Amino acid sequence: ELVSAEGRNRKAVLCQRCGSRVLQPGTALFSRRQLFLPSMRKKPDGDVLEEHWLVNDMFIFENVGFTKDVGNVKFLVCADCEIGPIGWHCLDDKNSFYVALERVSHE
Ligand SMILES: [Zn+2]
Repeated sequence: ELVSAEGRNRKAVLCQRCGSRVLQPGTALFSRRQLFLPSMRKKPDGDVLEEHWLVNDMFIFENVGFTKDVGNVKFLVCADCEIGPIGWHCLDDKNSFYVALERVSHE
């Protein structure tokens, strides 16, 4: 109901806390890569997730925030309410941004 025949997101991706629109439908690819994401918290413990929306560029995002670059890694957070991490990003791989399905909502 969420992944298309082409493997894209059939529905819009949004923040589960405030409803902020993170991604428009059909702009990301489903990915089963294992990534550890600290438990959801305010911007300033976790889970190894294996279901993500793979985004090619941060410009593709509708609304999204990034944490202070630490260890070549930046966590994605809701741009509006700032709760996260809803995603993950390794700076070495400029064109790979991941948004964990469990950490977001869909409409
Ligand atoms: Zn939010």
